[PDB]
Amino acid sequence: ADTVTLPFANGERPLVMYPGKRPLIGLTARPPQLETPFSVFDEGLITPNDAFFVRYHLAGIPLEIDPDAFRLEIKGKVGTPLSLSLQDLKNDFPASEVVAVNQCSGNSRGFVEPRVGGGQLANGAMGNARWRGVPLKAVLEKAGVQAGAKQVTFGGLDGPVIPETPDFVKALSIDHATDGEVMLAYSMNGADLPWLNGYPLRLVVPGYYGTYWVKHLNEITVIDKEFDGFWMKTAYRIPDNACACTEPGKAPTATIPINRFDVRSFITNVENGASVKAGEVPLRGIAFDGGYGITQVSVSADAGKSWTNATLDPGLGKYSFRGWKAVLPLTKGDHVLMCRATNARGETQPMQATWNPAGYMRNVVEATRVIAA
Amino acid sequence: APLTYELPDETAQLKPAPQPGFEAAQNNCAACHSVDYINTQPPGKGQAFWDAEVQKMIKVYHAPVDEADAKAIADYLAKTY
Ligand code: HEC
Ligand code: MSS
Repeated sequence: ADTVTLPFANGERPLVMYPGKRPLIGLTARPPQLETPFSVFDEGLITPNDAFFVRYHLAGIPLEIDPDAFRLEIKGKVGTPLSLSLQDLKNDFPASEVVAVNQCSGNSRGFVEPRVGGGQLANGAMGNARWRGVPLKAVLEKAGVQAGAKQVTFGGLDGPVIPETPDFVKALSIDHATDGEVMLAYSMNGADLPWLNGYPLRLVVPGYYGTYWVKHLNEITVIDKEFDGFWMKTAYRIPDNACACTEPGKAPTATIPINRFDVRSFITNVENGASVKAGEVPLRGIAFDGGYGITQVSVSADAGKSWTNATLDPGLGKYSFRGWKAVLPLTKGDHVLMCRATNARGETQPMQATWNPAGYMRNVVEATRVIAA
Repeated sequence: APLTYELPDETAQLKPAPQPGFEAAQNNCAACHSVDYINTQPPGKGQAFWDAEVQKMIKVYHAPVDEADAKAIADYLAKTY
C-alpha cells in the first residue's frame, strides 16, 4: 500500500508521492529528504529522473521560480563580475556532458554499527545521471580569476526558516573549480532539472560527495582564503586518516572536509532471502568510485572464501556506475554472496565495516544471503 | 508566468506521552523542520544521545528553547524514542 521497512532498526518509512517523481521512500517532509528504493538500481545503469533521490538541509526551499528572471551571479576576486541568465549559459558557452554518480555523504548510515545520529538512510541516497551544462572553468575564465584566489563558494535559492540558522553554502578549491569537470548543470537525463534536484541550475562535482553539488545555484564567489561557513568548517568533516574512520564510540583528533567517493559495489538482481535455481546463477550489479576507473569486480558465493572475476559492462564514463555481470555455480543450499571492487589506484572495499561519528563514507563489502534450490 | 512546485501535505507527528516534554517538543521542535527527523533516529539511543541532539539545536542552530524546556524535551525523547 504505502509503507516500506528498511533492513535496520526503526526502519519503517512512508512511500510518498511528489510531482514528477514515482513513489519514493520518505525520510523527511520539511525539507524533503527522499530515498530511492533499492529495486531501482537493477533497472538500468542510469537512474531515471522520476526515481532520483532528494536531500536538502533547510526548509526554505524555493517553490516558485521564474526561469527567465533567474540569474547566476559570479563575483568576488574576479576581474569582471557576471550576471548570467539560463539563455546566456545555454548560448554563450559550449556545453559539456558527463554521466556521473551523485551520492549523499551519509548514504547507508542506517547500517552503521553502533548506530549514529543523522539521516537514517539505507543504500538509496545515490543515483547516476547524464548531466549537461557548462564547465565551471569556462564561466570563471570569462569572469577572470585573480592571482591569489584560493577557493570558490557556492550558494542557492534555498534558505533557513529562521535567519540565525547558517545558510547552505559550500566551497571548492580554485584548482578543483577550474578543472573542467566541475559543471554548471542545466539538464539532467536530457530534461530540465527536476524541481527537487535543483531546478533550474545546480553544481555537479564529479567523484565528490553530494554536499558540494549545490542546487538552485545562483551565487558563485571567488575568495582569497579558506571559506569558514558552518557547512564547511563544522559539518561534513571526516577523520584525517586513510580509512576516514575511528574506533567505534571515539571522536577523531583531526578532521578535514569530506571529499572524493570511496569504492563501492552492489549486487542488484538479488536481495536477502531471494530464491535462485541451483546451477549456474547469473548475478549482476554496479560499482563506482571517485573517478579513477573500476579495474575489476570480484564476486563470491561462499562468504568471501573464494572469488570469481566479473565481466564489466561497457562503460559510460569514469564517474558513472559501472555495470558488471558474473555467472556463478551455486550448489543447493544457502549462500552468502558478496561483491568487491577495486579501482585503478588500488582503492578497494573493506571486508569488515568501519565507523566514524557522522556515519559517512560507508563502503564495506556487501553480503546477500540467497537460497539455491 | 513562473513555474511552481507543490509539496504534499505534512502529516508527521510526535509520539504522545504523559511527560510534559511531549507538549514542549510539540511547541518547539517542529518550528524549523518536520518531526520525522526525530521519529526516524535510531531507536533506544538513551539520555546522552537525546541531550546532545537538543543542545545542538539550541547552541548550533539557535533554536529559542529555554533550559527547563530543553531538559523536559530531552527527557521525553530519551524515554519515548
Ligand atoms: C531551527 C532553529 C531548528 C529548531 C527549532 C529545531 N531544529 Fe532540529 N535541526 C535543525 C537543522 C538545521 C537540522 C539539520 C537538518 C538537515 O537536514 O541536516 C536539524 C536536524 C535535526 C535532527 C536530525 C539529527 C541531526 O542532524 O542532529 C534531529 C533529531 C533534530 N533536528 C531534532 C530536533 C529537536 C528535538 C528539536 C527541539 C528541541 C529541534 N530539532 C528543533 C534546526 C532546528
Ligand atoms: N541548495 C542546496 N543544494 C544542495 C543541498 C541543500 O541543502 N541545498 N544539499 C546537498 C546534499 S547534502 Mo549529502 O552529502 S547529498 C546532497 C545533494 C543531493 O542532491 P539531490 O537532492 O539532487 O539528490 O544536494 C546538495 N545540494
